[PDB]
Amino acid sequence: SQVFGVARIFASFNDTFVHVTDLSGKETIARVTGGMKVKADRDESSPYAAMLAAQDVAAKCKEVGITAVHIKLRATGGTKTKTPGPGGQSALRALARSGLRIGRIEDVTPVPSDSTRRKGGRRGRRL
RNA sequence: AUUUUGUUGGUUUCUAGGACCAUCGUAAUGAUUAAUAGGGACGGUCGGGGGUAUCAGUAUUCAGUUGUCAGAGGUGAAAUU
Ligand SMILES: [Mg+2]
Ligand SMILES: [Mg+2]
Ligand SMILES: [Mg+2]
Ligand SMILES: [Mg+2]
Repeated sequence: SQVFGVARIFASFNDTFVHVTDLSGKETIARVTGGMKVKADRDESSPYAAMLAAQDVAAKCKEVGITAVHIKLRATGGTKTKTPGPGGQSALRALARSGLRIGRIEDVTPVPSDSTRRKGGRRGRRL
């Protein structure tokens, strides 16, 4: 039917990555971050910047031949937060409303089997 | 060693007295409970109890291959980077 890439979306709390590869992931087709759409550091991870990022990502994809994508959402993971950033849901919604068709959706947040020590110290970050 | 042989050492037997040893006979012959104390044995277990090895798991960081291209990071907001 359609020709699938894989939209590997990394939505942290400081930025939002929209990166579409082939199925293998060794070939990158389009990579637009929320920081290429705004000039303020404070909203690099905003839903607005992620939606704009997906439209440019979506815009670049049609001219290469990608008509549909699979979604691999991840949060920062590791020792840091496992919840996705605010930009991951809007960039995903933008892709569906941009004419790209969506296949499988998966969370690929890296999750440790206990892991190494987390930054911040014993008492946490005191504010 | 108490006696008394007129005496004093006598003298060693005698006589008596403990103290043991054997035989025999008497006897209902002789060992308190097993603590809702404890200790110990034993039987199926049960535990993230301990020690020594051994095998996972993803993650983190660093590096090699790739791939694209302008930002990335981080914060309440930034800057150092
Ligand atoms: Mg406080
Ligand atoms: Mg008893
Ligand atoms: Mg049983
Ligand atoms: Mg050992």
